[PDB]
Amino acid sequence: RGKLEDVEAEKKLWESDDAWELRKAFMLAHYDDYPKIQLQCLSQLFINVTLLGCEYSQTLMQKIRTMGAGIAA
Amino acid sequence: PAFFRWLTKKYPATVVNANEDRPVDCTQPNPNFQEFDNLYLDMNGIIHPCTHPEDRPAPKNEDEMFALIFEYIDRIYSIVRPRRLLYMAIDGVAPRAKMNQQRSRRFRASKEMAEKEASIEEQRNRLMAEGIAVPPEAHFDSNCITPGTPFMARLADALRYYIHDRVTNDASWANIEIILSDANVPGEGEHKIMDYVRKQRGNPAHDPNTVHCLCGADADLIMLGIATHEANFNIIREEFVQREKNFIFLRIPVLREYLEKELSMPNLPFKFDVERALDDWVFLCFFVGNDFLPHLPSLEIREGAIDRLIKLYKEMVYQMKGYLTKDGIPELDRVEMIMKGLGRVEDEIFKRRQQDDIRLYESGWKDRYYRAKFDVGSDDIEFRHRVAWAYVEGLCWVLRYYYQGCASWDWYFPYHYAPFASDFETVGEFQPDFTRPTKPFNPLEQLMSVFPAASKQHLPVEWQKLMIQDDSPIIDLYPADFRIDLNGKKYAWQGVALLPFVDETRLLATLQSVYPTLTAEEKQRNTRGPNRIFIGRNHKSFEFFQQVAESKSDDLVPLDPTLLNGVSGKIAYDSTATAPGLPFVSPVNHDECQDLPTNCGICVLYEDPE
Repeated sequence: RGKLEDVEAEKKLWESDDAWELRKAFMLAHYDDYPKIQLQCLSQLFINVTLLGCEYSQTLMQKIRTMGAGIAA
Repeated sequence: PAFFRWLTKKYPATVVNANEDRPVDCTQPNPNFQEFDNLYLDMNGIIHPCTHPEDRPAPKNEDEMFALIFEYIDRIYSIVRPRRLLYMAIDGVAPRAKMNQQRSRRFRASKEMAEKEASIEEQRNRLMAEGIAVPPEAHFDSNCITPGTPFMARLADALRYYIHDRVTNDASWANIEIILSDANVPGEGEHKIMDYVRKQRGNPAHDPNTVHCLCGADADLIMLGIATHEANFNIIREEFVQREKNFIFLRIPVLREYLEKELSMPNLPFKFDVERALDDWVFLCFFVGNDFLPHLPSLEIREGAIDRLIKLYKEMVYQMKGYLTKDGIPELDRVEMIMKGLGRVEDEIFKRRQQDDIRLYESGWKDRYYRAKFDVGSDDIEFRHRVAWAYVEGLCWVLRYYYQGCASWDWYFPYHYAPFASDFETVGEFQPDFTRPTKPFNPLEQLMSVFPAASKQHLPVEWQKLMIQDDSPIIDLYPADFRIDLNGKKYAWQGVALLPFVDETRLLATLQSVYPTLTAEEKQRNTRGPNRIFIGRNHKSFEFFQQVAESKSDDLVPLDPTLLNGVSGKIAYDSTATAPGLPFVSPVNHDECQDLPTNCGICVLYEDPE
């Protein structure tokens, strides 16, 4: 167990290597702030918006903008 | 009609027009080119036109829609005049492979229904500023045509009334069997039909000369007909382009003779099996296109992709000394052999396609494509093989679906784009593994994995919250909008819907907290249900059924196939059936759907022969 091995077990084998690093970094930046399942949701929400271009609620967009800020550093 | 226009032009004799009465007495000899024993209906193809027709004005209410469906079945039946069996197959919960493509469709439709009304509102406001008067929730959601919804449950009840009414009142129904496979019986209608035929074929009592007729517009039905291996198999469908409603029969026996000449090969290294070359042809057709994978960029039906594979296939044959498939399992070293060959010619196809962003036609196309569509580049060819291997696994799953029944309820292709044929090198070492046991989803779980939030009416109230509110731990699965990649194609519906794949595990996890809030009715819609078989009071197996119906027992009784022209199976008491001699009040409030004063049909549960 650990935070690094926990995040690594969230990878899906079909996930691109570049797309995984973006998901990895989001999960790592907020790991200590949300329970396991909510981080999964929020992390998927993040890469759905930045990578796939999906739109969510007015409110969730402002949350994922804030959370996602800086995870290309 | 991409595949049909190809087939019809290439083998024109396989198409034969239907004669139709324009007060019809169906007991009379069929005015068509032959008599028919079994009629199979892929119901989803009738329901969609009858509830939201895009060319006529839509029906007023649900009662009008149910009446039209009744009318439409009556119409097909009076044409085909099945003398033995009428099989009505509704879509149950599909395997995962289909669900992703069903999700794409319902998400896409709700987008269009919203764009419809956004343009309606735009026209109104345009007129109001020009100076034209304009007229002033009660819309039909074509997504409700999905297993688990209230609507599907209500259609199933209308079809029961329909079957009892016609089997009691219609003289031609007097000696036929009727099977009804509603949305609580898992499997797509066509595969339920496929499987009914297959399990019948496998029983010694089956009449190998039964005359089959399958009604539906999907092109797959041509291959289904081949794969049944049934001697006299036929499709009935509406004319592609016609001034009025006109039906045609696709005659599989005729296509067989055509294909028998197409697929003959001189100097074959191992015994020529016509039945086995047809099976390879079927596989090759699914290679070009099928419901569960994206089409390889180098294969388009309009570009003669099928003719090309045949020429490529015929070449393989003189190399590996055996057929491309055995009983639904493709030989993967031989797949790789055809893939390497198609890969040598991919570049030519793109350049030839050019004379007519990503540049498939100019050098370096493969790396831009893998950068554009997957965001990987040149370095990573482990990834290129990963999609290619995921892709062949798919083809194994498809061929196994038709020839032997579903191999995995959980398998799916987890990419939005297909690889190129040049990526399928090394695929020969892949060994498919579908031995993990899988069961279909429960209807409501599939609603959750196939609906957008726009169609949340159809779910239990506590479950709807999970689709819309921000605190929901699956709110990510229900985006309000999504981007559609045109992918070179012209129209938005030929493109790729960039929707996130459903986290099966996280969905079922979230639903645990809300499962106990289901009503009895909701728990009911969420249950795997049975098939039902019906006969009328004159049927020579009526008393047989009556014993089983009166036994009030759940043991499955083997049918006497002697009273059914060789139909095998097991039947059992249906506690919900309306008994002979009692009234059957119509669930469809319409002039054409009168109450039944005395039902003369018996209904029991049916199970295909093991």
